[PDB]
Amino acid sequence: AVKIKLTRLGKIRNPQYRVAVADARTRRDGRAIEVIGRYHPKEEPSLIEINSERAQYWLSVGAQPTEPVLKLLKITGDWQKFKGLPGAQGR
Amino acid sequence: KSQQKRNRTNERARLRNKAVKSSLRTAVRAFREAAHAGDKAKAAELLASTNRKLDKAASKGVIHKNQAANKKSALAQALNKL
Amino acid sequence: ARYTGPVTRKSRRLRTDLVGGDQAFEKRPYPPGQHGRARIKESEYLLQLQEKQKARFTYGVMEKQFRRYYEEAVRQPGKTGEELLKILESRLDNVIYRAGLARTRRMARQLVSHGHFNVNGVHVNVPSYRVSQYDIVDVRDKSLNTVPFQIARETAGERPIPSWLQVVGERQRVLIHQLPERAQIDVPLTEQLIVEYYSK
Amino acid sequence: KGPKHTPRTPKPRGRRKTRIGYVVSDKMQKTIVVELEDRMRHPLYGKIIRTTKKVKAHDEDSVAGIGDRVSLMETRPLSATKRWRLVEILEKAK
RNA sequence: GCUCGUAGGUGGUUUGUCGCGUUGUUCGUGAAAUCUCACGGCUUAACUGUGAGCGUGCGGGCGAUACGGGCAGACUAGAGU
RNA sequence: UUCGGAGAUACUCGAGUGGCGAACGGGUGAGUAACACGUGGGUGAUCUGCCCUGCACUUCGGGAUAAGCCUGGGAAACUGGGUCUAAUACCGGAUAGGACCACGGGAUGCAUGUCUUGUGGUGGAAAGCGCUUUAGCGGUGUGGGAUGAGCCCGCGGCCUAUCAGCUUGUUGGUGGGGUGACGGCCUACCAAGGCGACGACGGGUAGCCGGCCUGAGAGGGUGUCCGGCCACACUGGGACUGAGAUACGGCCCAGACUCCUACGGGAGGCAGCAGUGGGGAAUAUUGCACAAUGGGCGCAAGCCUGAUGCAGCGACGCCGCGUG
Ligand SMILES: [Mg+2]
Ligand SMILES: [Mg+2]
Ligand SMILES: [Mg+2]
Ligand SMILES: [Mg+2]
Ligand SMILES: [Mg+2]
Ligand SMILES: [Mg+2]
Ligand SMILES: [Mg+2]
Ligand SMILES: [Mg+2]
Ligand SMILES: [Mg+2]
Ligand SMILES: [Mg+2]
Ligand SMILES: [Mg+2]
Ligand SMILES: [Mg+2]
Ligand SMILES: [Mg+2]
Ligand SMILES: [Mg+2]
Ligand SMILES: [Mg+2]
Ligand SMILES: [Mg+2]
Ligand SMILES: [Mg+2]
Ligand SMILES: [Mg+2]
Ligand SMILES: [Mg+2]
Ligand SMILES: [Mg+2]
Ligand SMILES: [Mg+2]
Ligand SMILES: [Mg+2]
Ligand SMILES: [Mg+2]
Ligand SMILES: [Mg+2]
Ligand SMILES: [Mg+2]
Ligand SMILES: [Mg+2]
Ligand SMILES: [Mg+2]
Ligand SMILES: [Mg+2]
Ligand SMILES: [Mg+2]
Ligand SMILES: [Mg+2]
Ligand SMILES: [Mg+2]
Ligand SMILES: [Mg+2]
Ligand SMILES: [Mg+2]
Ligand SMILES: [Mg+2]
Ligand SMILES: [Mg+2]
Ligand SMILES: [Mg+2]
Ligand SMILES: [Mg+2]
Ligand SMILES: [Mg+2]
Ligand SMILES: [Mg+2]
Ligand SMILES: [Mg+2]
Ligand SMILES: [Mg+2]
Repeated sequence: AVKIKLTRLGKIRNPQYRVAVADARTRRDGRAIEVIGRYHPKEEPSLIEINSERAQYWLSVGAQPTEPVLKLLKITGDWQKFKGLPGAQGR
Repeated sequence: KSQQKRNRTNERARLRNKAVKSSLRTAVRAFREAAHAGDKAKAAELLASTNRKLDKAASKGVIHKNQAANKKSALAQALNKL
Repeated sequence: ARYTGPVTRKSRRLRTDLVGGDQAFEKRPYPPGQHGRARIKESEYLLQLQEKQKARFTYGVMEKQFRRYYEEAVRQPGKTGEELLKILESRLDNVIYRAGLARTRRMARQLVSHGHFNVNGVHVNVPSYRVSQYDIVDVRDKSLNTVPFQIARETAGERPIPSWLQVVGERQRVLIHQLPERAQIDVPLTEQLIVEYYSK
Repeated sequence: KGPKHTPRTPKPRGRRKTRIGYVVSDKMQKTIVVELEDRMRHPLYGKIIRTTKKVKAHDEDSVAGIGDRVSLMETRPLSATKRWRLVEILEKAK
């Protein structure tokens, strides 16, 4: 199917991540259909921004996020907005 | 290796598909003989039976829906031209 | 690496004194070697070579690193010589020397190497560290009251303090108002010959 | 509670390539051969070079002679080598 | 060695039109990384992240007609009789 | 209860049937001068499992066999028979429009036409399992998305004329066949064309690109790490299963090679990671972990992952710092 995943594009010990919409039959650092965010697990808690309307578009059209990406969507409130749940912001 | 299971299931599937396709081929040749005779009487239901068999094969997944439709159209037009 | 050799020989070859201080002069002429008294041919390559030598041994920079500093300077907008001087001047050990905390350049380098300073509360021990505009430089609070650092606590009057950095009271701290302009700050050399050397 | 089939999404139909050229051959049973010329700057020297092509076009009703500047529209592979269809014979030969 | 001539290349003055060349603008595309400029983070740097460039191009729409070209004419200075 | 054996009812589970996966990921660059690649288009000529979403339905039956048990053959690799039992395995029906044929309407155009509708005549599925009680998983037909893929075309990027004539399914048409799809893709017949000095046909070399090196630039050289596409998997050919196959760790045949054999017959494929011999001027450890990300199956916990994340070794390179 279509996944929203994390691609490691940092250096040897600083795992920077981009939140990419990619087909499942693709290598981890392959050509993404669309990058819609980034995730840095090294800042004060961490650094997280999602587009929040392209994310909604992909979730509505049928992309299935992986489990860390689901965690980020729950943090940012986009997943709650998409499904129809009370807390639309939880950072 | 444990692809031996796939090896066996592939053989079973091959046998089933071969049987089905052979049955459709015999139905089609029978209809072709009927149309070549041109009596227009028995062909009128041999067409129905053959088209039903083609649809059944397509639903079983031995052939593709487009192939079934192609053959059905060809046979129906062959009947109409006689 | 580092040179770690007689500085007077290196000044005598280039016909210019680069050290000053207690060992300011060797009290003798400039035959830098056995044949040092010869009146020798003066090529055009020699002037550029020795000017770049003066630039390197004023700061104790190595050829490979100076080369990179050259691409930075020529690649920077503006001019070239003043940018090269600004880059070579913003080095943290040079800042330590110019802020009147050092007898020479080598010992300022050693004080920076042995980690006697913090910039934004960050322990640094690389001499080639580049200071910036609005940088504060603070001595490690657990490193003061040491003899070679407190000998410069009272001798802060003779050598002038340039007009881009600033020192403060007994807590010896440095503030950088803006990046320097070495062309108007103490050039013992012409920067227009390094550029010509790096074109052949 | 689109309670039946959802219609479509709107789309713009793609445009095929239309070109104008001179008929070269016709003795080919419902096929016409048209010569197309184009000019394009030289990659290095900058001069404008003129080159000619030869496409093969379709005539369900074969009426086109030598000369006969014609208009063509490229289509699906109607044959092994035919990809063009005759549109209209404008300014028929003298 | 010299000439004639095939394809090709190039072409006098002037009117109108087309807008192929040419040129203006806008939309799409020109993946990411690499490269350049500015920051941001590893004690500095190499390295790394972000933003803008670049991506010379190609396709679609809408303008211009000086020059080249096409199409329809005119002229006698070149060419010929 | 034997006092060393019993009892599928029972969590749990070796072997087995069934589903899904195994076509991704990983390697190499031999072949290939080609729509292989790059860039821009077309597909009214096409397909697309799982995922999203709208609308419908989930209805009756039936016969077997794997496994088990008893046997036969064989040196093995394997294999024959008789009984015996299921399923979301298989088969046959009922109803179900995006199947088909014929006749019509309404929209649009880019010639085939396309889209949407009406009538008549033919047809085409499904599968149940679980539940500490709103555990939960499912199944089939279709309209529409997203995704991936196929096919066609314009333009672009080597050397060679001491290679000048190439072509007969060849070029085109008609009727059939075939395909998911147009098409000489195939066939019967008919016509006599098609390509070529703007280099056909032939020979040499070569994976292509984003890029890398150099250069003031234009250019020149190059395609190694990384990323995209292509090709291949001992050599050559072929198909099957499937949504999807160059089918690296699948099948069949032929060939070379290595091995087993009771001589009748069998087995294998590091251009996966690590490693060995050889060649060479020259290039590494039979390392650790699924902790993170991606991937497959499962309701999930989970299980698998030499992808990957790191470590070891080599100044092999760039950068930085010391020997005051
Ligand atoms: Mg299985
Ligand atoms: Mg038979
Ligand atoms: Mg047909
Ligand atoms: Mg070094
Ligand atoms: Mg035809
Ligand atoms: Mg001429
Ligand atoms: Mg002429
Ligand atoms: Mg002309
Ligand atoms: Mg003119
Ligand atoms: Mg880019
Ligand atoms: Mg910094
Ligand atoms: Mg434009
Ligand atoms: Mg005259
Ligand atoms: Mg088991
Ligand atoms: Mg399942
Ligand atoms: Mg599968
Ligand atoms: Mg593979
Ligand atoms: Mg190759
Ligand atoms: Mg192309
Ligand atoms: Mg049995
Ligand atoms: Mg029915
Ligand atoms: Mg049934
Ligand atoms: Mg023939
Ligand atoms: Mg035909
Ligand atoms: Mg090769
Ligand atoms: Mg040059
Ligand atoms: Mg091969
Ligand atoms: Mg081998
Ligand atoms: Mg083979
Ligand atoms: Mg499948
Ligand atoms: Mg199949
Ligand atoms: Mg094969
Ligand atoms: Mg192999
Ligand atoms: Mg293998
Ligand atoms: Mg396999
Ligand atoms: Mg290996
Ligand atoms: Mg050797
Ligand atoms: Mg050797
Ligand atoms: Mg893991
Ligand atoms: Mg995982
Ligand atoms: Mg060495």
